[PDB]
Amino acid sequence: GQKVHPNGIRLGIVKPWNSTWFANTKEFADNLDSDFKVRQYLTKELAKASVSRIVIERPAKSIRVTIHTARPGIVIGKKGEDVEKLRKVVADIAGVPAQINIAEVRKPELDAKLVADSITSQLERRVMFRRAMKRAVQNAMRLGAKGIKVEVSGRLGGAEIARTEWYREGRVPLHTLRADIDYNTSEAHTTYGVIGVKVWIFKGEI
Amino acid sequence: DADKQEYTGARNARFSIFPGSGLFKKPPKWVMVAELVETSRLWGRIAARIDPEWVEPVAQHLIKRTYSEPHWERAQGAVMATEKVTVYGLPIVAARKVNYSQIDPALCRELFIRHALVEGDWQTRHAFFRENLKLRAEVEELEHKSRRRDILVDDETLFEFYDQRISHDVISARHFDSWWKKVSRETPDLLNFEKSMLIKEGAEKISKLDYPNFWHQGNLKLRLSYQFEPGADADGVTVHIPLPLLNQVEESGFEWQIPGLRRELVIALIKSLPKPVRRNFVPAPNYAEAFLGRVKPLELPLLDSLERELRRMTGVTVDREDWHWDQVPDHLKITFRVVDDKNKKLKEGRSLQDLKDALKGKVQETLSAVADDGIEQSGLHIWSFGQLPESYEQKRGNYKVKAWPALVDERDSVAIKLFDNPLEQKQAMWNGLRRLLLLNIP
Amino acid sequence: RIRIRLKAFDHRLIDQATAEIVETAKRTGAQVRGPIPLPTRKERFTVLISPHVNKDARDQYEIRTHLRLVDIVEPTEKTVDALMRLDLAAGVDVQISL
RNA sequence: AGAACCUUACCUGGUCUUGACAUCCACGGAAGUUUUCAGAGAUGAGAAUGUGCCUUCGGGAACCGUGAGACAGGUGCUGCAUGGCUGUCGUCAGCUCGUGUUGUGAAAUGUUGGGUUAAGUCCCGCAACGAGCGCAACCCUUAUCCUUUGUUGCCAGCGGUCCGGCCGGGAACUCAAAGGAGACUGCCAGUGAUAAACUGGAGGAAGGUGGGGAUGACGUCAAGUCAUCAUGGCCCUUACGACCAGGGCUACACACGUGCUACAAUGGCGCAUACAAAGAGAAGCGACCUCGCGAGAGCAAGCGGACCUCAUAAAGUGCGUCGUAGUCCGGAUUGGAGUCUGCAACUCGACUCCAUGAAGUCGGAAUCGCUAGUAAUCGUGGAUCAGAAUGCCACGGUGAAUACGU
Repeated sequence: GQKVHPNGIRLGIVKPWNSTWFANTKEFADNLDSDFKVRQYLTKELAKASVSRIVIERPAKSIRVTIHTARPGIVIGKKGEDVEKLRKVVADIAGVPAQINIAEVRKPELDAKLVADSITSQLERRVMFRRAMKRAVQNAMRLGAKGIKVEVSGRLGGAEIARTEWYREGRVPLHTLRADIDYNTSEAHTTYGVIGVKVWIFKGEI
Repeated sequence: DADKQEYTGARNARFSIFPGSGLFKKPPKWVMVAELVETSRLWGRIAARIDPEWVEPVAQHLIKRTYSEPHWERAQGAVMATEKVTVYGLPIVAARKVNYSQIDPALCRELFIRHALVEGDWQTRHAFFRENLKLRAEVEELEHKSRRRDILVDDETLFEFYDQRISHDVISARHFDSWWKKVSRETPDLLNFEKSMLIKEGAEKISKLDYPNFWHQGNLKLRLSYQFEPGADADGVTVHIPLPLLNQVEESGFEWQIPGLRRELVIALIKSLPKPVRRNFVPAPNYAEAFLGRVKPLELPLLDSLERELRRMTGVTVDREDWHWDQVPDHLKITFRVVDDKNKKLKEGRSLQDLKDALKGKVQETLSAVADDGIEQSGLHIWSFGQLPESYEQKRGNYKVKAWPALVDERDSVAIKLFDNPLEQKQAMWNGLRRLLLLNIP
Repeated sequence: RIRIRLKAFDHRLIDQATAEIVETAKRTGAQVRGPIPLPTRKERFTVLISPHVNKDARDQYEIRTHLRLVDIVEPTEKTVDALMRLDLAAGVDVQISL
């Protein structure tokens, strides 16, 4: 492993940060601790809702989180029911009252993290990896993407020895910083170990 | 429960209809039962559908009322809240909009007395309300003249001013109407505000000659309005212009402004100069004073005046293009709005040509509306006009309306149309005269 | 007479944050000093990136604290009511000193 | 990126067994505070007081304590079962695909050829035509100018000066940080396939990827990490889990790796005195004054910090002396007396003072870095951290030699 994280090289230029707030030397550490603590709860609770992305900002002893998800109905609940259950629990974890914004992700299979966690699901559902992967990669081209890289790695399909497999069609310029890349990883906890899953997505020049 | 065959009863308990009922298969949204029995689960034996407008009147000792979202609504002049009525924790009315101001008298007195009297955004007929609104107006144009917002006393003092003589019976708008009904007969002038708005600031010196309300340009007189809102599109001293006066107005000498701004005006103009020229003039307020102590308005154009007296002071030849007007603030630029007889501001700018390059068709039809006799004729082929007018004149209201008639060539005939410029009149009448001569020579 | 310190992690965000404050302050009472660009603090961070070995392989990170100062000198006691209502975004911290 | 215990995963001894840590059940008490006794330590026993909420009058929530079973736990093995992350060749310039053509086929062609560049960089040619990853560009910083603003930053044009930007004052200038501009072989001359391009010249603060950093392709080494974490399999389940105390990770006939300080007169020593950048600070930095030779201690201002503090930069320059003496070099080592930190400084911190003064008089075979603000040297700060660097990370000051050439 020698490449650099594309989102981590592209934070200050193109891709915005996931948390946006300020602190001194005192409150910064346990602020990060609470930011961690709410995130895994939201992910395990709404893992069936196809959560893509989480934004934290902290308005003056308050918190507003915005979660980008692809499916409206499950995360909103019927007749506005579940988001108020999510309301009080994150305030309980924070110690301050909170606000939750549900952000729709249209064009769902162009998001990297949703593609990654989707293709994680079928490997743990033991359908065969080649068909799963080429189905996951041609779909972005069909709905009009202009870069896609996909990888899985490690004890692949019950193999005794690990291997890596990558597909890529289009144009995925990692070394161009102005290129905009959607990137987040995933892990499949299959019966033989951990499949690693990586997805790079390329949208535009600026 | 929605799409569920279970019922929320008293406290957090849940039950279901005893299956021997006929409405066991036809569940109501609101049920009453006779016997609660715990056998496999909780069962109400004899069940019947009810309408939930029933249970508030018959459980007055049991209803708990929760009022949320207390917001002051203007239209009633009163605070609304959403009430929820419950017994044993059962939400009988999920939401009902009700008058929080009629519910409690403590805070709503302060809220109403502040809102409809101190801010005073009230749709009503009250005479003291009218006069206090006009007093706050005549103070806010004073602040707009001053460009300093310390003249007016704070609104909390106005709240105290109201509160000390509004009796304690007033809690809402209806009580206030009832109170003004019995108090307006004894003291009408008590609620009208006294003249103590300006106290000790020193701005309240404001000179009327330094801040005029009308500008005289030649024979004409143009309206002035004042506004303090820095960075706004309508900010700055705004001249209001009747539309037919456009043919007599010219931009010359107009940037002289009211005399109350000229010091910081010439400071802005002199610091619009680049750094080498700007270094000659230190300090800028002192040199502004030395300029204003010798300059008189309207004797020269503005740029020429700054150039020649600044040359007199230090000997630099500041060129015309050295002065930058984008660096000059917009509120110092005198806003232009063309208005009608009913003060509808049609078009606007901060230079006169922004008006003129957009109003020529509208000024033309304005001339045509007043010219109701047919000097303007078409299909004309032989000179049969007698003495063609040099400068056509009419009168509307208090102002004369001037234009210039001329011939117009049409390639098939000659026509007469109006023009708002003597030069365009000249070339138009020239071309029409040429076509007329060509038609008349054999 | 009032010192408004703005501390943020993005210059692209703190410019409009101080611009909103300055135009709202001059909107209702004027005589505001310009937003002073005051020397930012750079926190440089050296991290060993491999889990077990190769000390000489590291990454470098930094925190930039964009620091602006706004000064108002004259008594402007009516602006302060709407000044607390400007509900700026979470990206910048504001400190008001008298 | 910091072992006195703790860390600690090791040893020995005392100790526990649904457990030190999670979730489910049941019972009782809210929680918590003070005191004493034995023990190296984890127990047992008192006194005080709990008892807030929540009206559906009850309970609920937190917490403690007790017991059963489902269960937990492991820095235990496998990096040759894995993910993730990382080194490496190597910042090397190459690594491929779609379609076509040739060859039965493995494969080739594109990617070879002439030039040319740092570069499959570009041009031309060409059974190839295109495309992708790579290169470069855009990322950051530094090198010059302009616009904006000018606090705590600056002091030129003004005065008063308490001589101190001290003040009034001023926004010029430095500077500060935002937005622009500026360097693109852009222009000229020659060479060169009328090419790409090269050499030289002007202009310019910067001229030929301006300089430095980020950026590491396809992949190699079954490379390193099961002890960062997650993780499949296997192992223990009264012990390979858990608590505590003392010792060990710091030993010592030796051998090597990487550094520090020296062997000195381009120096040592003493005095006077000149010039920075960068960074940190609230359980913190810690002014001044006093006391002590000093380590520091008291007192205690200001500072969440362009203001205040760490904080006197040192080489230097000028004086006086030393005089080639294992020395007025060097400082290891050792004894005593002390200072701070922390429950605690014996093993096993850091520093001061007094006294001593090892080897060492330029390093065999060999071997390393360095192409310019570099090498060498001189100091400074940071992280970790209660206390702890000659290590790392960053910063400035002085500041080189040489490159014929393959």
